[PDB]
Amino acid sequence: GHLGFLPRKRAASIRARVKAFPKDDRSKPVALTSFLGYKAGMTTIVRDLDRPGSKFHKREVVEAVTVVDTPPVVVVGVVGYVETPRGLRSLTTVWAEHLSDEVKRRFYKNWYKSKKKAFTKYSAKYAQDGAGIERELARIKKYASVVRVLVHTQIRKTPLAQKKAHLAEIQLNGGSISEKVDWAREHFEKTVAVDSVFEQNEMIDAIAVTKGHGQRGYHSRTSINHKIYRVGKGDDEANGATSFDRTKKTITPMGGFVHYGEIKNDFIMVKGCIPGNRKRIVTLRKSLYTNTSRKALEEVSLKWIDTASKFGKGRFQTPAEKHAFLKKDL
Amino acid sequence: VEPVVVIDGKGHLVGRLASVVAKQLLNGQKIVVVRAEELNISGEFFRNKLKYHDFLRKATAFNKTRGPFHFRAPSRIFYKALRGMVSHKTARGKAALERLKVFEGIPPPYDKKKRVVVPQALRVLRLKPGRKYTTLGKLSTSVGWKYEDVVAKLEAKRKVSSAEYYAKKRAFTKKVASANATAAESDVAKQLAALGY
RNA sequence: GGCAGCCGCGAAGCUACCAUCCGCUGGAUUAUGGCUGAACGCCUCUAAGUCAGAUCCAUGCUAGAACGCGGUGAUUUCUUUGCUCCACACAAUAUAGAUGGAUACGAAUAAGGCGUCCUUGUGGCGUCGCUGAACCAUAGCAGGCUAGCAACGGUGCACUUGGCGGAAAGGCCUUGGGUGCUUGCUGGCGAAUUGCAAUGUCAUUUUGCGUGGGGAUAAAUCAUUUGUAUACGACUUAGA
RNA sequence: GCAGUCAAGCGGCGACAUUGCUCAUACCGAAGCAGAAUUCGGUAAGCGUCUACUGAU
RNA sequence: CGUGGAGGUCAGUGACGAAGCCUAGACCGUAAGGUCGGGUCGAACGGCCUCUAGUGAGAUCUUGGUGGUAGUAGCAGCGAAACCACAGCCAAGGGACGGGCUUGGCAGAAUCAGCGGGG
RNA sequence: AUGGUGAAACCAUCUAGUACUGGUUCCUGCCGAAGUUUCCCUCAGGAUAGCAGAAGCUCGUAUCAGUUUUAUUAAAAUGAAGAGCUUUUAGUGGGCCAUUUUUGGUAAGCAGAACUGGCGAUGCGGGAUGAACCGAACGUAGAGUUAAGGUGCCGGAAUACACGCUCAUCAGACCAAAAGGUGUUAGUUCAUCUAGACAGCCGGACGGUGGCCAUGGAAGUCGGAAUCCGCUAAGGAGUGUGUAACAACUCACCGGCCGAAUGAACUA
RNA sequence: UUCACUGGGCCAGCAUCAGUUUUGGUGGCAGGAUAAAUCCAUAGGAAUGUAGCUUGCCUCGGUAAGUAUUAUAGCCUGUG
Repeated sequence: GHLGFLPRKRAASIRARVKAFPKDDRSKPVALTSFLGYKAGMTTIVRDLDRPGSKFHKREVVEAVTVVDTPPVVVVGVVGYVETPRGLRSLTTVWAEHLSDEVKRRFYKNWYKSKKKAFTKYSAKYAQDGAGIERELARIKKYASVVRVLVHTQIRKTPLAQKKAHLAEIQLNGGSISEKVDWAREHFEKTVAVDSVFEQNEMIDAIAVTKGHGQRGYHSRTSINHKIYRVGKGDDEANGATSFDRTKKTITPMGGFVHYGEIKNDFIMVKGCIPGNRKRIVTLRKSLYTNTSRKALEEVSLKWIDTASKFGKGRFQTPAEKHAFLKKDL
Repeated sequence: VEPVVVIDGKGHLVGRLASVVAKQLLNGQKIVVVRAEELNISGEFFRNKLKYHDFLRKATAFNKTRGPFHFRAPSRIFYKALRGMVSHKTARGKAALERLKVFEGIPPPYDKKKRVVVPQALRVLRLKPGRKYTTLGKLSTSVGWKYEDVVAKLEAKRKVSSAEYYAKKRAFTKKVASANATAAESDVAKQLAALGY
């Protein structure tokens, strides 16, 4: 076996935490470095390969592309870190005073039985001009060197019975850390979209926990170098259409996905197969560095995406097309 | 004489410094070591670096976890040298080791307190002039230490704001010297010189 | 199909080189090629110095110290007022071991400290080391009760303005007045019988019971249920 | 192996010379290495013809 | 030094308590052992000179009893056997035997299922 | 063996028969060895001699000694009453290591005859632990000095002093080594030297002669024997580079400018 | 029978003693080449040449080369 992963013991948790983030960029504008989502099944795409010097240059190619459900993300707070001889240490953390019920549930196991006495004294800390809150934020600006944002997924927007928002840290980048923490100041209680953190043709890597097998499975993996093809605004219409097809379609296949519901929010189409089965949370990171290769730089002229039911053999991409198929009705 | 002795490891020999400190530990004297990353070892870099790798080989033939493991921090390297000079696995040895503290640089509150050096363990006073020597900083980094940059970076901040403290102290002592100088030759001052003070 | 069987399609499930995706980027370098230059007025890649250049370390991934660590929210009443913060009231548990003060620049060691000057520099002048045998502090019943002199400084304590310290900041400094001492100086009384000494008891970490004054006043597990899990354990869902 | 000359020296013995029969990979340095292919030398020894462990509390 | 019994001796001790046993109570002797105090106990026993002998940790020892194995294997309820000096982690030195010695490093209090690796 | 038992070996006595594995029971003190020499040949076994005890006799000492020297065994020094004769009586026959005389020998080692010491019955300190190594031969105690070993910690004791010595890319503290190394340090024997030692630059570096022979060619420098000669200041029918052969550069050999110790082989 | 002295038992302090033993201070003596030195003299000598003087001479009268045995420093040897 591969000793790089042994011992093959249990994963730390269902959620996988990003162990490393992009190094630094003290000149580019402040922006996020990661995102969260869920495994929304898989689909198939056909595109023309514009790769020069290839055996299939300008020819159509079929490849399985995974779709990740990435509903907008809202910032609940920020974390400051300071370099120490014993490693990075968390200096102080702050909150937005209005943590959603989904976040409040994350701190309780018997939520129904609990009195639901979530952040109350800290919430009362906002009863003035922010002297207490600002002072804690000021020391982070004065002392902290790297700033990580505390954000959670809008679980209520996903077809999941959980309703328990997943909470994890995302590292920021940019110079003049004073601006970085100031950026978080504006985004308190505000939401962020994948379009502001990723773009088409960008290279990213995803980390998740593999499917179990009832000693097998249930391990964290970080399959690197996954290409983003399309970042669709799921809330808008014609998300599944293409420039050279111009027919209104939705990425959601007829009958939805296996063990997953419909998609009604932002999503990302990623090359390959991100580890983790359906309903598994996946964290997205961008390449850990400035990868430079022809494969990474090549753009994709998307032609058509398969959106047929997977519960058997599909025939049509939409019920409207099914009209070219009735006693039980008329 | 001093309840807690703070020793600056800069410019000292690990073997000589460890042996001197080890005896004091067995004598009930508490000692704290600072700036261990700047500690030096005799011989050029290759010999010291080569010897460390040889020791790492013999950790354990079958399972490192069921055995010893190699600490990369410079303080741990000094601790390992001092540990072998103390009767470990005994109540007296274990208790004595509890009196010793080692840190890289000068973490507080030791930064605000006086630090001493061992004259019989300085490289200048022991190593022959012109001979090569090795510094723990390079040796520690070569064996996987990942905090040399952090220690060096924040140590300058320690060096800064300390000259300012001395600058204020130096100016204050100048006023004291002037006040003492003008008060000299008085009846009390003249009589004091008779008794040697 | 009630009974026991096979056939055509057919999921799901088991489940594979029998199919798809992915598999990184910087340093110290050896060998080796050189620059500078003695050993030895030539020479030399080497002795003092230095560049390029594969093995080692770093980047990344996996696991994460039954007794590694940091940040954050909540933290139980009328449970006969439970919990906790603060002042002391008595007790206990013990002290890898107080019995004046851990008194803070940095850098070099074939060179540096302190004062001064202008020519603000690898500058001139004066002087210090050769140990801390130092500096501060140190007198009063284990440090009392009182009267004056001279300074208005020194200092213990509580208020209070402002600033600095995030590496383990948990501390370090300053404006203001208040209240004690001031042995800086001169005076008035007590010390005893602990009987010739017995550490002759003068601090430190923890806890309970008590008052008096403040503050907040909840969760996990079992249960139901569930599967992204599951050999059995275990673990992940949902609810007034 | 046996036999024989000579001797740098050791103090009469005697080194070497002496006569008779009996890697496929990668990086460096040399090779009449024009190119390709190749041998030789070095480096990496890389690369090929009751208890160990592991699940769980 | 101690024990079984015997002659003599202490006109010996003893139901107001002799023997035996227990004692984190004490004393004596370097020793075999002797003495005292307390608890238990219920009818015999001891100081000294001699006589006498079936007279004082192991033998894969005999008899009888009791532990782990084990509330396990096995047929909710019942309920064994083999075995047991003691423990049973590594590199090296331990001369010829490393499982106890030495130089260093280790070890979880506690509990438990599989690949079977050995047996 | 005796006497019976059952028919698809057993029972009771002679017999507790006949001997190498195992065990062999309380305390203290004193003394206390051996481990092999004589024939029956040795495998078999005692009898004797010895080590250690017990009584008697004689004698305390010219009684000797694991001691030092003449002589051909007197006697002189040291030590001691521990001397002598029988009489009798438990255990004892393994030997290992080292030393020495030493013969034998081939890859080797060493084997083997005998002698003297340590162990064999033995604690203590050091040797990091260790048969046979170093000192030291033991009643229970207090005080002080030492043997061997050590004095940076474990580890009780000076990170003492003085003189030198070494950079080793596992040093050093633990016989295959004759030789190699432009590593280091101190010496031994010779050569030159203010008539200029070494080195660094410049000049000269010649005539016969293109010496004789192979031959397209060897003019000093692909090759074969001489390797002669005159002047010189010193120059080889030429030490290398170099050409098809010439040519040209250089050393070995002197000279000019420099300014003192330098060069060659060996020992440790 | 009551204290009020001693004896009686535990641990020690001080003064001077006797044995063993450790570590300091100081004094009087015999030997050396009747210590050797140093010192005081005395006659000579050169040099890692002192004073004085002379050959070029910038660095302001500076030196590096001479002569010169004590002179406006000293040293060694021989003898008392």
